[PDB]
Amino acid sequence: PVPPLSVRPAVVMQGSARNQDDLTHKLADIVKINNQLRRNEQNGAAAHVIA
Amino acid sequence: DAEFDEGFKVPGFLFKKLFKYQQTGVRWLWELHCQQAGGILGDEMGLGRTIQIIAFLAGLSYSKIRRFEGLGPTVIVCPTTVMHQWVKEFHTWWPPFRVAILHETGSYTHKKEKLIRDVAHCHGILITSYSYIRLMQDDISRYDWHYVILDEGHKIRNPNAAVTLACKQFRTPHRIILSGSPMQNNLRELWSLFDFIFPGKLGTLPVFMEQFSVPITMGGYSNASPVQVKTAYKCACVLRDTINPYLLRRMKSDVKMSLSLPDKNEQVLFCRLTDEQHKVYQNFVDSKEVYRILNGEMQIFSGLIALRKICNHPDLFSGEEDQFGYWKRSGKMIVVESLLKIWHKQGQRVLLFSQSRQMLDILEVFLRAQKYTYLKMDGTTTIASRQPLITRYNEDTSIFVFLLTTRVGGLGVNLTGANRVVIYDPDWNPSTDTQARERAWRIGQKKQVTVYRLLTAGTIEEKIYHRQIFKQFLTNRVLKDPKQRRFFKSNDLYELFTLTSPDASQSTETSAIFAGTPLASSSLLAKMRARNHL
Amino acid sequence: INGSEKVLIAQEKMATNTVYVFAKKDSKYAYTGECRSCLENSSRPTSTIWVSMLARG
Amino acid sequence: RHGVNRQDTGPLMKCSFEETVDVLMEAAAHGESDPMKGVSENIMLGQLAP
DNA sequence: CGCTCTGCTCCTTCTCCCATCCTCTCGATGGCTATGAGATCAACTAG
DNA sequence: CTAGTTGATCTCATATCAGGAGAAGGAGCAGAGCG
Repeated sequence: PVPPLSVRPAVVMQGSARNQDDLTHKLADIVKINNQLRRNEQNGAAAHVIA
Repeated sequence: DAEFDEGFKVPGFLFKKLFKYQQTGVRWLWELHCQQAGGILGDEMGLGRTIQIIAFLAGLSYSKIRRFEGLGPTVIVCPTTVMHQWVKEFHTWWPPFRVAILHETGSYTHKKEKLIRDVAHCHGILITSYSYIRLMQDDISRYDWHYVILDEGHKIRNPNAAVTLACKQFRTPHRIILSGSPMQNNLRELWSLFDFIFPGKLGTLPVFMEQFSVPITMGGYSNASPVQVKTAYKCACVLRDTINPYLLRRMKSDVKMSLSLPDKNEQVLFCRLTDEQHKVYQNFVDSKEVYRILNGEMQIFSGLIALRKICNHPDLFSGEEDQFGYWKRSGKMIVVESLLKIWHKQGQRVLLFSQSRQMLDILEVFLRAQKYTYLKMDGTTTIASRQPLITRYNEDTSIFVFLLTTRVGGLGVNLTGANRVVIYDPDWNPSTDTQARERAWRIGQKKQVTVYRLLTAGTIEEKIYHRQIFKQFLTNRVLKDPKQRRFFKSNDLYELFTLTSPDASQSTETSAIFAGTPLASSSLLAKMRARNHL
Repeated sequence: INGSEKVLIAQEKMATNTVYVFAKKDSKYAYTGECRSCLENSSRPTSTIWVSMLARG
Repeated sequence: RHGVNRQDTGPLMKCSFEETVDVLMEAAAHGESDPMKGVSENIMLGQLAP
């Protein structure tokens, strides 16, 4: 379960740079490796790579 | 009428029209049909593969071989630019096939699913685009198709694309691919094509990679240990004989004596960077961005695109006689100036290619700065008006240079009136630049055509050309002969964020690399021990 | 530093190259003699060596 | 925590004291139900404490 | 007469906790991959 | 109704030290039935 935006608000700094929450960065890592694993299982990858 | 072994009465008044290689191909297609397997007509362009397919399907329909009384419903998936051509081919060879196109233009004027249902109900010949396979992948695959022909089946080159999945969702044992090149970049593509035509032969993609692709490429480097190259050769042989009875590929070497072919010469010009361009490229390769690329913290791909832009022209990367795209600020356009001037004085006609459409527009502005008459066709031009442009270039001489990117237009748009061709910048794919040079030099070319590939030495672009040659070598080893002289180094080939422009005291990197230029259980055992000692 | 006046606070630490025999009440060792050793011109951290006596029983 | 969070006081009262995550995770794994009898539970839910 | 089933003790992880509230300053934080061609399709812009 | 043009949309390529306290597990092992 990925929480809503209220639990991880993207606070805007003095300028326009929108800083993301720690939860959002972590979910970014999770989605990155999840997609990476999904393609590695779908396409050519070694068993140790998938592991 | 010609007759085959089990009985396949290809009609005489068609079979006589074919050429010898064409009849061999019809034989092979029917051998597959008996085995109930698929295959790849890997004959490169210009031999005529559509003729073989219509010939075989017509023979299969008239012969009434049987499931289905004769030939059942068949789907042909081809690019849009050739569908109408296909239906015309059928209608001129074998009229009684009720051929029908699935398209917005079409002829049905009603619900398209009703077209699928009707055509399947009449065992017709249905032609689609790849996009319609992808979109109606669930609907179109319910009517028990008897043949699937993926014309230009290299659209299936990627085993991840949705078009590949949609095409592999067909059920029939009969899958034929008509591709001029089954593999273009690496062995991902060969496996995908074979997973289509014959789902099991080559293993699952992981197994196929770890058995073939890695040992092979590791044996494609000149610094490989002897064991590595020997293993690469052995695995290449195994793959070659594994794919042998399902890939029918014929070159323009055996069939050359049947059709004429004017000589083609090709050069690779190495264009020194201009001092401002040189400074910009050196600043980029010394800036912190490429350092972060080497750290892996940023995606290397922007660095590639930036360096390609720099080598094309500084105005791309950076952004009178000082307006946008001034041709003196990059050496490749200096060379293009010289060649265009000389060729115009010679009265010839030019094809001017480039992967980038932005620099295609730069070059357009440059041609306006000169007095050359020209014509442009790119992706921005509407497709419905593409044919007129080509015809107008081909019919007259009052147009000098035609502007292309390597990938616009249907495969092999007929640009015959051109005499000289220039590839302004190389691409990663060998097949696209090969297609670029092939587009001018086709069947029915009157004059000797020469290709000039423009390189910037010591830059990213030299490395792009090296990679193109490497992939070409890989494909050649897989498809024509495993034994090959090794040209390249692993680290030099892969490291591509440096600058060593030649000073003419030392030769260029490319020339330095190319410096030289029943079984009786004993034959079975002999072949096994032979393969194993390698 | 950046217009900000910064003052370095002297930091206490146990002297080095000296043998110190302590006795921890709650430990397997009755007595422990430690020596945080460091070469004259520092190039590595303090390498602590202990020489202990196992507690009786 | 070894005496106060080992009685049947309800997961929300216990998470207020100590081991917030462990308590709530144990209650999730075992489907425990807080009857909202104590003052902590009502205070968290903004309800009038009994 | 050798196996099982305890169940006691010693060690070893292992994991949890460490008063309340309040004021101020100071430093660090900033995330960007492209490009083009083909095909679809739906809306005009004419017929 | 009929083409044709022109946008948007999407797919597919090419890149390689001055804690402490308690609770749980595990292991060594003494010993008692008892097969």
